[PDB]
Amino acid sequence: KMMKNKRGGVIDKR
Amino acid sequence: AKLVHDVQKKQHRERSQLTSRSRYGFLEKHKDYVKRAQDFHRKQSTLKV
Amino acid sequence: TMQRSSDVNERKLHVPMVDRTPEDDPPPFIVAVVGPPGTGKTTLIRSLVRRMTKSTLNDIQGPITVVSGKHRRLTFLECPADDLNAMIDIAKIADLVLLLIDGNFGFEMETMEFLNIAQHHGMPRVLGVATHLDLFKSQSTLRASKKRLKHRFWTEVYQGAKLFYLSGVINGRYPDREILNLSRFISVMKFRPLKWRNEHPYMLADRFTDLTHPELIETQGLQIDRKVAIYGYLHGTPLPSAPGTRVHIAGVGDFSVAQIEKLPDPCPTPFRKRLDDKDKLIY
Amino acid sequence: SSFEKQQIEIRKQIEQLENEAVAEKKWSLKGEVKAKDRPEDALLTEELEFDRTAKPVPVITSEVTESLEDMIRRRIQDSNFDDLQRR
Amino acid sequence: DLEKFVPYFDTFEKLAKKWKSVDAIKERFLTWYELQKAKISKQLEINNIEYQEMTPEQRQRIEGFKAGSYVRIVFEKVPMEFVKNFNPKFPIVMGGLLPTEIKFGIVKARLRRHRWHKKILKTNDPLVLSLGWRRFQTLPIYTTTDSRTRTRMLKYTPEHTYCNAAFYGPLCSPNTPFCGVQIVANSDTGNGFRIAATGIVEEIDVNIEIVKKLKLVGFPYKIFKNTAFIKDMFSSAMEVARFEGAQIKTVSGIRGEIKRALSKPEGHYRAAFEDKILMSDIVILRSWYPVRVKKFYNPVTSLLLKEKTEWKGLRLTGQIRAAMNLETPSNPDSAYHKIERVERHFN
Amino acid sequence: FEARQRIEEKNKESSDYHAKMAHIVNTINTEEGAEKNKYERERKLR
Amino acid sequence: PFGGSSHAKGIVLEKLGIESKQPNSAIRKCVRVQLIKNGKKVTAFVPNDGCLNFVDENDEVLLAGFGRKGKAKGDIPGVRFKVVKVSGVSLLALWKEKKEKPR
Amino acid sequence: KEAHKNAVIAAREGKLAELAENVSGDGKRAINYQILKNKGLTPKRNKDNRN
Amino acid sequence: KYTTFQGSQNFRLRIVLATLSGKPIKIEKIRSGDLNPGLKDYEVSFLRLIESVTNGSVIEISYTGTTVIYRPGIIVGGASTHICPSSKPVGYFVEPMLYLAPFSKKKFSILFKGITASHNDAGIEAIKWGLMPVMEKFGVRECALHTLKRGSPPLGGGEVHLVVDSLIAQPITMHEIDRPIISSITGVAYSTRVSPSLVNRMIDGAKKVLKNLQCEVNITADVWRGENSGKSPGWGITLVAQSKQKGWSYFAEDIGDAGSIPEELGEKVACQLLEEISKSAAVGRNQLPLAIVYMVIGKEDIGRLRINKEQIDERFIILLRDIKKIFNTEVFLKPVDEADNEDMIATIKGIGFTNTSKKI
RNA sequence: GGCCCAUUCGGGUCUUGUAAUUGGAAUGAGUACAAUGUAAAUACCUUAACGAGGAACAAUUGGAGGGCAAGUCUGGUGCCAG
Ligand SMILES: Nc1nc2c(ncn2[C@@H]2O[C@H](COP(=O)(O)OP(=O)(O)OP(=O)(O)O)[C@@H](O)[C@H]2O)c(=O)[nH]1
Ligand SMILES: [Mg+2]
Repeated sequence: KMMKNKRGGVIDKR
Repeated sequence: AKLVHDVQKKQHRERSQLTSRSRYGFLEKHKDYVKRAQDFHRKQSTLKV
Repeated sequence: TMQRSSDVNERKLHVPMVDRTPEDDPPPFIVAVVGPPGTGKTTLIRSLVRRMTKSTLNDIQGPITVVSGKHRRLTFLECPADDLNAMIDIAKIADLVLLLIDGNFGFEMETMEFLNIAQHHGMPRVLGVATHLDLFKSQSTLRASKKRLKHRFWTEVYQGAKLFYLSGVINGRYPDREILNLSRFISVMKFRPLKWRNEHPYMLADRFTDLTHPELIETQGLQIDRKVAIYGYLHGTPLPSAPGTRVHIAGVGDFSVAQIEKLPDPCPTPFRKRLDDKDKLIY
Repeated sequence: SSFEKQQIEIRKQIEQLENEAVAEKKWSLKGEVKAKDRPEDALLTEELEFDRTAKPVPVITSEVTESLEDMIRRRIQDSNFDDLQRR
Repeated sequence: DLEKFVPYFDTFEKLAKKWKSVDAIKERFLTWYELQKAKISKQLEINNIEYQEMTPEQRQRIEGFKAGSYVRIVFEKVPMEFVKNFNPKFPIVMGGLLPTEIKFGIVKARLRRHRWHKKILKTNDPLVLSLGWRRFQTLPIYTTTDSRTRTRMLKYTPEHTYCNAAFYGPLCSPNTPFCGVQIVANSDTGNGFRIAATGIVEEIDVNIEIVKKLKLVGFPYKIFKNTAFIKDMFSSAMEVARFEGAQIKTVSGIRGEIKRALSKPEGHYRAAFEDKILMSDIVILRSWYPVRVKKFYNPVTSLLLKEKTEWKGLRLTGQIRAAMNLETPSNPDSAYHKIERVERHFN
Repeated sequence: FEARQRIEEKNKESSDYHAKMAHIVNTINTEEGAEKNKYERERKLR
Repeated sequence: PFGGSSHAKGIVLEKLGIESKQPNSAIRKCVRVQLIKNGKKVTAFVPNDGCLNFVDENDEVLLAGFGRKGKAKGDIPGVRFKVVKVSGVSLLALWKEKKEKPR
Repeated sequence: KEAHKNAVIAAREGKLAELAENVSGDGKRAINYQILKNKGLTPKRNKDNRN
Repeated sequence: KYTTFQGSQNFRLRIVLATLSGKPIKIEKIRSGDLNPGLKDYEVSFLRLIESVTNGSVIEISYTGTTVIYRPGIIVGGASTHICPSSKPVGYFVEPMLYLAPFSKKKFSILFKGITASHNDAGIEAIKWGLMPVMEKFGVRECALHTLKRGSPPLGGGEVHLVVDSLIAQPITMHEIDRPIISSITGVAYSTRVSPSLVNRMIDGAKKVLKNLQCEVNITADVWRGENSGKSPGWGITLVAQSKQKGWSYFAEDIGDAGSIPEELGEKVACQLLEEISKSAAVGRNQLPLAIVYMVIGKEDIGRLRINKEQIDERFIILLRDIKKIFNTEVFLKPVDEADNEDMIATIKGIGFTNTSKKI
């Protein structure tokens, strides 16, 4: 229900 | 009609029984269902009496 | 008559929206001559600039800006009558629309298409110009077609829109009395600010050149995207001097400003009273 | 030029989605799909959303047993019992 | 130096010796239409008087180039085809974008087939919107919002009213108007009217959530009073287990509910209905499958062609079918007939 | 599990929708029928 | 009713009842309009849900009296006006497509 | 099967060609009846009431 | 492509102004000379908060973790929550939400979970009584900071419900050509899990400083008892000078710690407030950054704000350099025609920014 | 079978209907040769020839009611109500 209406995203490559 | 177009109140036609399922004739819709159900209900009511 | 006074004082009100155009040196009003193919436009622009400048402009091309009053100067340009794309762009940037109508043939879907694109993009002041009044001997049927085209034009524009009947051509252009009071109608029209125009800095370019390098063209061999300078009066909001604002040039895409330097006025306005023949400039 | 490279890319994807647009629909993009109008076990991977008739029978976890039990503990130390009363 | 929100003070000893007294700051201690027009006129004259300042600050860098200031502008990376095919009959129309219009995403508009356009408009048929300065071909998808619950996908625009639509393009501000034209060439300008859709932009977003109804029809094969074994809308007991407890109904409005996956045939199940359904009925499970918008975007760029009409972009589905002679998909048991009821007589 | 979650989220949604629409219908009735009755109270004294 | 006149000009503030589920309900065809003459925010009807989507925001609307000829069913008595013109165009003509709304 | 397919394609193409050959004499897009008279969305009326 | 910044200073303001401007930024050299280099945990949680608030925005962090690529998106907001880490308080996260708050699709209702107050950060009543009225006169009407429970450092456990629900399109243009005559002075004195006498000792130190003016001093008190008190003891005091005729306010605040005196804290917050009143011209140095941020993101108009000589710091001018880097706007500091003070008037032409997310 | 009255039950009365086939007559708006008219011309008047079937040679405006779906939404004492 968090995932349903998002497109972006923090992309951690660390 | 007061604020209704003639192109707004059109006639939505009804569908038929499928061509595969054609030996169980006449796919019956809600008016045919209420003709079935209310007759069973009145015969059950006189049987209960 | 007090009920009449109230019921007319109700309609002097409008939505309060901002003007956002200056007081000191306003731009030239863009006039777009919109016609179906074959009737009017080029002869009409030639005739009006010959009235406003006393100087014929043979083979007009691109935007023409003349000074037509002590305060009002105005820019002509002609649509290519087959190009829906250029029709759309001048519908979005015009302030006055000289809508040519073949009086003999009737209305044409090119004009109705322009009226709908202008209506859905913030209708500018539309002045109808009915040409080809070489109908028949019957001045009766001329008056009948006059009334029919006038009412049908008033239905598509606001009621009260001026249809201007220009008769047949005498000697290459239109009769000078008719052109005189047509330009008199253009001389006062009270252009009101729209929304997209007053929220956007726009410009119709009147002069185009490529400031590229011919040695570099000869080097790389006709594959170089070349730097181009574009000249024109800028309308609308103040386009800022910062090099790097995005600009959509309608029909080539989005680019960005690399440098902008404003120039002295090439067709400036001069500093009961009339306007002088030394003062009717043309660019 | 850059316009011609862009035009080749645009005309390629115009061809790609135009035979997509005239191609046949998916099974899930038309109504009235039986068991045989769609792949075998097509719905197990698919996560369709639909209405359900009644609330299901509540599963009995440790949280609801402990909330039940201290309901009883409060009632039984406050001696609030809904018994019968002998006349 | 701004993660620290609380501003800088001195040390407490110096501050207490300073603020033993107070006296230095004791002097700090102790019609509607014409009204709106007067307010906005006062704002404009304030703007004018505080522009009356340093002249190159004003005329370059605090506002810059008001209106009617004749300018030249050097663009870079203008392609070869503009300068090659530059014909001055066609105008050169520049407009500066606002910060939203450099973006992309999904625009939700309400639009309408034009009252003079003859033919209806179909979802995923490309049309050329005129959205602000831009004109671009794109693929809209015309959505309804069935009594304000869903946003579900119609398959056509409605005949004489406004629907919604969603399309991937640049992101203009809300409440802007736009046109949309099917065709822009002159070889197929035909006889009829050209501009097809009109509307205003209601909302911008980066993701839309639109669904299309798929119904899973099944059939009954063993019917008792109030319960029936349903034959094939699933293929296996795992699928029925996935869909237990759902509400189904027949075409006669008799409601019901999936009770349990049957054991012996694989895709069969037991359902309990309101009353005794008949063998001639079709059970139905309305459920919602999501559909995506297509991120197809090409602008017109007709000032880059050698003729500047005859811009041919993506065609419509009818033109594709007539070009490669594909007959239109006709489901044969979808077309209507003239249903002639018998009389209904009971024992 | 998804049955119970979906049914409870649906009922919360519908019981908020009824509250919102009954609120705006009742404020439009109350604070504008006040003005309608005020105007007819100042039209019966004309 | 408005003060002096018969009709009155106004500014569309918001389409109230925009989430009401049942189409053509009296809450559905209900627009909050601030009058330009005297600044007050009143409420006016619209003919129907189908011509609700001609009025969007700050539209320079013209509004007149509603005039119930009797107690209807699903009414809200307590909205006295109706929209008659929008942006100088009569939206009954806009609803039957005789004209097109300019902007 | 291929005979029936090309038969219905020939019917569609004959219809589409007889639509798209219905142009005027000159390349002059004349306005038709509904853009001329501008009668949008009227009910069906009576020939009796016409006189 | 990306607007690149050097050093992890003004990090919140850079992420916020990139969100407002719609211009993609990079922040390079996040503390390169350090034994544990890169982003701190509160910074990463702030990027998570910006990801929750906005939509359509990608945030890229390098494999060494010492630079960021923030591509902003549409502010959409909605009802959410946020478990902030214990290294920073909730003032560090409810401070930037005031910038992005009235310019979203849906209305803001975010509640934060963590430490309420800290020494070098914004208190709850600091946020409320300083940085809400500047918004309420820059254009918003219905904004709220509900406190449901508060938490002293370190164990904390305090929950704070930011909810703004007046979505304006752009902030109005400020016109402040006056020094606001201070109408009164109020304050709050709070305590979590200590005796209810130290609060009175705080207000006694404060009123013995402020007693020598004939103006009206009034400090309310709140002890927090029970589950609404948090997991740690603490205490603090916030004094706010209030000018009612324009609605302005100037605040000062501090919390006490292990081994301090509430009389010291009352007199220290009082003298810090008096120094703010000295260096204050209609805005405090605390309320100044977002006030000028709203002035620049207003309409295409000239807005004027009278600011005095001492508010100009290196912090202020690095704010101005960074906002000019992000969307190219100069401020003109003109002087006033009186010389019994040093009040420049900052005039800004606001950019043409509008809340383009809202459904209409 | 149509119509008329009636709260009610019912009563009263009579060649009346049909996107039914079909027929030959009529002429106006129009299209228009003309003469006349008048300083010339428009205008009236007088006047040959072409001029009807969806007579598509295409009058509106307003109101009263229905009916339809494998459609949608809301309520709750099954199949109902809105
Ligand atoms: N008989 C007659 N001809 C006219 C009249 N007005 C314009 N024309 C003719 O129209 C012809 C086309 O000229 P324009 O209308 O100027 O052509 P345009 O405006 O450039 O438009 P395009 O033909 O598409 O290029 C010219 O040969 C003119 O003689 C008129 O009143 N009577
Ligand atoms: Mg020409």
